Amino acid sequence: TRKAVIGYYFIPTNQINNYTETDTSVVPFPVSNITPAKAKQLTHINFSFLDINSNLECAWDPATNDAKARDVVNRLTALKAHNPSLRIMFSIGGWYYSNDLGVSHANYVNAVKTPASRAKFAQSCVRIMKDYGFDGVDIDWEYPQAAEVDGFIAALQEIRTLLNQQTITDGRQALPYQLTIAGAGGAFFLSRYYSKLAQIVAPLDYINLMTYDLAGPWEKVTNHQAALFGDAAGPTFYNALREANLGWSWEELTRAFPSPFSLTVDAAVQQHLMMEGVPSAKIVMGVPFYGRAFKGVSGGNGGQYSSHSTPGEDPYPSTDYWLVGCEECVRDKDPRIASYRQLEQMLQGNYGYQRLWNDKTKTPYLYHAQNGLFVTYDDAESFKYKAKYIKQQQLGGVMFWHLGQDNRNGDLLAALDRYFNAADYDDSQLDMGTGLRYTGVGPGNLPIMTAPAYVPGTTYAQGALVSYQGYVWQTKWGYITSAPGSDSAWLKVGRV
Amino acid sequence: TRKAVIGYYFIPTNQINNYTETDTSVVPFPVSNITPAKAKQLTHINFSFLDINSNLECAWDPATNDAKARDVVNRLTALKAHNPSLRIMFSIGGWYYSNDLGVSHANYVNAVKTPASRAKFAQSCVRIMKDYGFDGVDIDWEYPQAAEVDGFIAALQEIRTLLNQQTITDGRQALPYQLTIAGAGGAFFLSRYYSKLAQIVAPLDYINLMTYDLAGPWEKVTNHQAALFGDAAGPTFYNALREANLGWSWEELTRAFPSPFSLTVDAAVQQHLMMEGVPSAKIVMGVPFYGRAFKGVSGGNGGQYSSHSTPGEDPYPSTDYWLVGCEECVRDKDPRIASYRQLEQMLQGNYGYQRLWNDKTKTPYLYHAQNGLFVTYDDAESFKYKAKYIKQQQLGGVMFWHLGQDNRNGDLLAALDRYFNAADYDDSQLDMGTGLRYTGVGPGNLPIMTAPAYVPGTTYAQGALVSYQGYVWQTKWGYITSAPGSDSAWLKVGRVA
Ligand SMILES: CC(=O)N[C@H]1[C@H](O[C@H]2[C@H](O)[C@@H](NC(C)=O)C(=O)O[C@@H]2CO)O[C@H](CO)[C@@H](O)[C@@H]1O
Ligand SMILES: CC(=O)N[C@H]1[C@H](O[C@H]2[C@H](O)[C@@H](NC(C)=O)C(=O)O[C@@H]2CO)O[C@H](CO)[C@@H](O)[C@@H]1O
Repeated sequence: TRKAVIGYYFIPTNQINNYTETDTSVVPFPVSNITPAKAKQLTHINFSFLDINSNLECAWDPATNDAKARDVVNRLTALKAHNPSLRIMFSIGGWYYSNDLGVSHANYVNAVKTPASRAKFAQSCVRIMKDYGFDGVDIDWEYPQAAEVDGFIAALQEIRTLLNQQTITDGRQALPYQLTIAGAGGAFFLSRYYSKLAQIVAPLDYINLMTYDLAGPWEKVTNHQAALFGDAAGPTFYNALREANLGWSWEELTRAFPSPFSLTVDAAVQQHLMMEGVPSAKIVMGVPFYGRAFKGVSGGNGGQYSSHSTPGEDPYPSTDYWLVGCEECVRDKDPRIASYRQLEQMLQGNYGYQRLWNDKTKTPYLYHAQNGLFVTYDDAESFKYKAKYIKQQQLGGVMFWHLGQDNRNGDLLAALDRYFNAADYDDSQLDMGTGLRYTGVGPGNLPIMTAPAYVPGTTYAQGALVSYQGYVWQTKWGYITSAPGSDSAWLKVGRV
Repeated sequence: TRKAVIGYYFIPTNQINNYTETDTSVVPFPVSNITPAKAKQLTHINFSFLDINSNLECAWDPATNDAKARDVVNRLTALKAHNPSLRIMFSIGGWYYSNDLGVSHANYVNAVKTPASRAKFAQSCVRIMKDYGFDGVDIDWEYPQAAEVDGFIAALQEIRTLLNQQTITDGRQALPYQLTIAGAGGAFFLSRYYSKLAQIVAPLDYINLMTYDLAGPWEKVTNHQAALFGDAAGPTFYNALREANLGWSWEELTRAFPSPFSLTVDAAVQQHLMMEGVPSAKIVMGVPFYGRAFKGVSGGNGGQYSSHSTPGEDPYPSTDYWLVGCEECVRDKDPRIASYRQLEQMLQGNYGYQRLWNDKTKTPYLYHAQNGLFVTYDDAESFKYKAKYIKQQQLGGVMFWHLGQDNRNGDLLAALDRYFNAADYDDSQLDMGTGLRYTGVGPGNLPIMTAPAYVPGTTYAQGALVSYQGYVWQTKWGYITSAPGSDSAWLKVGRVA
């Protein structure tokens, strides 16, 4: 089955209100950049972002010119003429509106609080969808805290119910309306709802992992923001999932959540697969179409794993635009981020950037020896390893943030489509390397194993293996006289 | 309040049926050995053991001659004329009858299953108690598994209700009928019901901890079976409590249950004290009146912490009675265990054993350099430290297995009574040593802590401390913007005054 290629596409309200397809000075990446050929390379475009207003319903930012907005959305849905599998989804949330300290946080917390609020919200989601011509709903709340989870889940279940009814009502069996969420791609935020992953994922077509922003100026050591695998020389982190309210034993938690560990794209994926009821087909790996830059880094490793002097707060707490060659950073007043389009332009100019490659994390990085700068980003090469990983792990596809940051030629999007679908691309010999793999084991990814059936009345020594209730178990200490599941001396270690 | 001194008194069915007080080869330790002076040294005698039958009722083993049984029990209750505080309890269970593979295990499991089974079983306990003249009931089931614990708790609560009614009916308010249980003294078995300890202990007057058998030939390294404190040179074990169904986070389990740890008497007592709702006054520390022997031991360290060649299975598989001087072992056909009485005689018979002392564990041991023998046991000196620990930790008292293993003079019982009640015994200067203390901290025994109240809308750095809803909490990582209590970012580390 074809892999999903989901491109979030972010158009700030100012660009909607002053939309133009002929002045990259006002709208740097307008819809017209998405040619028929590019429309065919995508399976989904997630228009970003809608929000949740104080009436606790899905709605466009209050400052939005509703007519320009409907027009921008129409240009997107018009792309469907070139790709019958294409869906224009809309995404609600995003960091700005929904983070704990964000402008609309309260609205998310309250919208899912009651059966009544949940019903009114779910209904506004479907109404907005049908009114603007969207093909599905993506929820990007970063992130419901542990207490708000059961409500978040109920809300997704209600939306699912309404969308399924609408699909039938609209004769959309061929292209059913969909419901997805953008999920954490790092253990710290994932720990908030991890214990209920199966319930969160059940009503979704996909869970889009934000497997990026895994490094940034808010961290003391420079690092790759989307390493596929770990580099023993890089920083390691506390495994937050061992603290999730999972109700597992010390032994179970320790083998599922090694700590510290390498914060990588593979870690996030494996962490989701470890849970029962989280099918690999619904997991979508996110990739960044932008890089993060750090200043004041020292040398010796190309800028990797170095202390730095980059402000970590938002907004950028200064007027010093130190990312040499980044004119976009001047336009957006933040030298800590740059689109792949801009990065390429910086490389093409002589600004002193050396493009380096880490063969463990399988990602590129830039090093500016003169001014001590380090930029972590992704490109068509790192996408080869991620695309192969998606195939090997049988994931649903790839997602990216965000379309408008690709170069004019659409090279990043083209690469992604090529790796999954081109008849003349062959990655059979691509070597995944020796970077660190996340090795945790959980209920959802137990190894197939065989062992003698447990025999009631038998005494087992430490380390013995038996099969019982369709699982393979191992005793944690000796002289075990009770059965697996009824005696905590037994550890589930395999399946079948 | 007087410290309890609870002596289990084990007399096998065969000894009951052939009971005599003039033939030590038939009944080694008759009730006649307990004089009025000795009776005053006890607060409880736990006659061992009655069982639960297939009818799911408390009963004597069917092979028991009933007249002979009443006669032995009368000799025990007659001891009450010499001590107005003394209670002759009866204990249901024991290892033989109640272990998972024991002969009557299914009866324990089934008896506690339903309101109806529990009522019937509980009424039979009171019936047996009144019929034979006992003063209370002790349950020694080794041990209920997780799924059976709720039934076990309800059964105990039912017995409690019936005993209290019986106390009123009998006008026994001066010496109320009591209910106790013998509980595990080591983490492996304790993990079966640990999570519900408070509910199990609530209906009880005391929980008698079996803080012995912590070492034995079934273990690859020789060790003290009842070390009070740990010895860094001795073996350590995985702390099974980390696998109990507690619902605690990895950090809480890790902090509460250090691992590996030293399996000691102090560790069991502290593990019980850690749980909220378990009063120290109900905890009774057990001590053994017997030792366990190992052979094939190496020298260099008195035979301590060495590999050995001792059969670990029961029954003893051969006829090689290699514990030199232990004639009791020949009679009972097992050289792996000997009563204190016998161990004292072995030392007396000049058979080549050296009495050594571990000043970390505060326990004695025998080492036979010639034959390569190691014996772990307790004596009047190790009891001095245990008695001071009981006073220090404010425990309910001491329990011992078992009375019939003391020497003829009753020196071990007398030592215990002395340490708690003798006006001329003063342990105020007794040095408890530098042995390893167990210091786990669980959300059940948090220290009083002080920290600024939690400020919503604040972003906390890793390690920050705040007070919130009755507790002090610490962040386990950075940029915490969530409130304490709910999510996994905060660790409960203290209680707010
Ligand atoms: C670097 C960048 O473009 N930052 C913009 C930020 O993007 C966030 C997304 O909001 C969030 N959601 C998804 C699906 O990616 C995410 O996980 O990471 C990206 C990149 O950090 O979004 C805000 C608005 O919410 C923009 O103002 C930022 O410029
Ligand atoms: C060494 C000894 O005396 N062994 C006898 C054994 O004693 C067990 C108790 O059954 C059990 N209960 C209590 C309150 O102590 C225990 O925890 O350990 C002691 C000592 O190991 O009891 C059985 C009968 O159940 C006898 O056959 C053993 O000889």
